Amino acid sequence: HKSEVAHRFKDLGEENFKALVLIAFAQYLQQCPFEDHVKLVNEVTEFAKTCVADESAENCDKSLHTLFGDKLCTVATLRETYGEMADCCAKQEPERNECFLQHKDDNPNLPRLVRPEVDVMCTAFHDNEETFLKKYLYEIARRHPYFYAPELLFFAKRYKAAFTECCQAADKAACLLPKLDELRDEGKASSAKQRLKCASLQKFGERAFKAWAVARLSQRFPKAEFAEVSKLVTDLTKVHTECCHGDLLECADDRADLAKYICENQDSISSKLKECCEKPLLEKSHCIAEVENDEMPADLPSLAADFVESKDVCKNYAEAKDVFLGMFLYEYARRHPDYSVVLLLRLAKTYETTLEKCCAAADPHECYAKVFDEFKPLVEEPQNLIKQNCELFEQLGEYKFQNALLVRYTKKVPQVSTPTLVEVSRNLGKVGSKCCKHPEAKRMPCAEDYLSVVLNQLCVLHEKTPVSDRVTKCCTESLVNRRPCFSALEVDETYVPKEFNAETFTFHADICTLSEKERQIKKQTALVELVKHKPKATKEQLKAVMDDFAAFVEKCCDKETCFAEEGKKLVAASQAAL
Ligand SMILES: O=C1CCc2ccc(OCCCCN3CCN(c4cccc(Cl)c4Cl)CC3)cc2N1
Ligand SMILES: CCCCCCCCCCCCCC(=O)O
Ligand SMILES: CCCCCCCCCCCCCC(=O)O
Ligand SMILES: CCCCCCCCCCCCCC(=O)O
Repeated sequence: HKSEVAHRFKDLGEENFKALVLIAFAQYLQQCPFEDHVKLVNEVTEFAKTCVADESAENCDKSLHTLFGDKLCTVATLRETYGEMADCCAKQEPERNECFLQHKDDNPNLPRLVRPEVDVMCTAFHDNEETFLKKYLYEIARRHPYFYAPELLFFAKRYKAAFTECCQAADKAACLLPKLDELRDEGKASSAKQRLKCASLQKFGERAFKAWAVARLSQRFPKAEFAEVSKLVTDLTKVHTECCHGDLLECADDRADLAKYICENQDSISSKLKECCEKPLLEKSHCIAEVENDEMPADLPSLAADFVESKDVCKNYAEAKDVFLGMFLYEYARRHPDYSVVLLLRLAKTYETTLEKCCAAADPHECYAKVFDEFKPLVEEPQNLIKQNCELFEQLGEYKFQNALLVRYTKKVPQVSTPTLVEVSRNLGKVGSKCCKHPEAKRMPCAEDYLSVVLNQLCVLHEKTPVSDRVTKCCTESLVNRRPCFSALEVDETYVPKEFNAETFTFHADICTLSEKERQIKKQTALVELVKHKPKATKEQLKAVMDDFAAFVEKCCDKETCFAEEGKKLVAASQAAL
């Protein structure tokens, strides 16, 4: 604790230290060029080495916030590039870093990163691996200034492994592109869950987050006592509360302390934490958050004894309601790791609603005597949706499943723009193929995680340009009722059909020369416009048009004159049967 930067350097190692220092500066000086950040990192790294050689060297006793802030305020172009951020450099350190944190631009006006060609990437990866990888780590950090820097380093090493493996293969793009796409989607999803959880914390209070934490931790750690789960929920709530604040050092120390406690109490938490409590301090907390569920105890009794049958239900509930409800959620969650967290919260709220009415009634024991019967329809509702949607997914393929969702959701809310209907239907289709490859024991948790990012992304684009009231209603609802609200959407019978546009249903020779993905998006776009023009069209009528369209595209591939002549016949023949 004498020299804090030296302790960081020796715990993290030189390689990880430089990467984290690059990420940290890129998240505050988002508008500075890459070569300026490399200059700061090398200067900070050479300074850290003097503290490692002599803890008593000058300025080595200063705190990390003081050293970081002081270094940040030496940037010559600070005031010219960052207007009122330079005014932070006139405040004491307790208030200076707070001032710096208030100017982290969430969505800066930076151009979209372009994925270069595969050959130019592998060539650059070979010619200068260090600057190639670090430039892109810089480009991502400056675009996600609130993304937890060690997790950004965790993905960065996955990018390095992808280039190392696939730049030596016979077909580079054969395995590099699928890995890069998988990394892109996974990174954008992780960055979405983090920002979404932080927004939910402030909008629905700390109590709603603790309930979620009790459910999740009991599924992961079913063998731990309730007191151990409740203690972890309190610490996890403090970790997520301060990590949402944005301070990197305070967030990292909280996560390190929790992982340090969990690894010292493995015998009272889980038996699955063995492999990752041996990992270095940089990776411990990250892995524990992704550890698989431990096995639940063998013969666990029914919940009716403590929560329905025996007396003192209202008495034990009235003494401390959230504790009693927390025990119910703990006992229910750890017996059902196959449930989604939100489903467990629906049952807790249902049990809560019952006690608040029953404990004030004439005969309370008679009142809640069958509270478990109310849980059956709530449990069976998502279980039937998974079976129904993936018996349909098994009848079709992924692309044909997306077309079914596309027709179904366009009918329900025709007011949503076509690009949003296309994008969400394709993503919701990816949830089908991603999760129904799993067995029944882990289908609902899979769907919950993937639906929550698609449904929030749906309203992230919808909140900016609101069109449909029924979509905003489902996203103003709590995260527990969000998915059932969207499932409860009915076909809009008050929607007048869209005016026919000839240029919309016009097709040129570009579709045959476009890529497979670009051809699908173009075909799926016209399918939305077909449903918006004729919502009352039936399944067999739409299939006839889709079959004729596929035959129209295949027959026309002369090619230019076919799309115009055969296209005029397709449009007219469809207008006679719709
Ligand atoms: O040289 C390369 C190779 C890799 C690559 C892929 C896509 C690409 O262009 C797409 C446009 C920007 C997409 N980014 C991808 C990374 N992504 C993200 C967000 C949070 C965490 C994490 Cl870990 C991540 Cl990855 C943000 C959005 C360019 C490149 N450039
Ligand atoms: C140990 C106390 C943990 C927190 C108390 C659990 C209460 C569960 C009630 C469930 C209803 C609220 C769910 C929500 O708002 O998201
Ligand atoms: C993924 C939620 C936790 C993110 C904060 C990192 C804390 C890591 C140690 C706590 C592990 C909690 C396990 C869990 O996610 O249920
Ligand atoms: C007015 C009707 C004009 C023709 C409408 C074109 C509809 C195109 C839908 C394409 C979806 C199926 C694609 C395929 O079968 O591969």
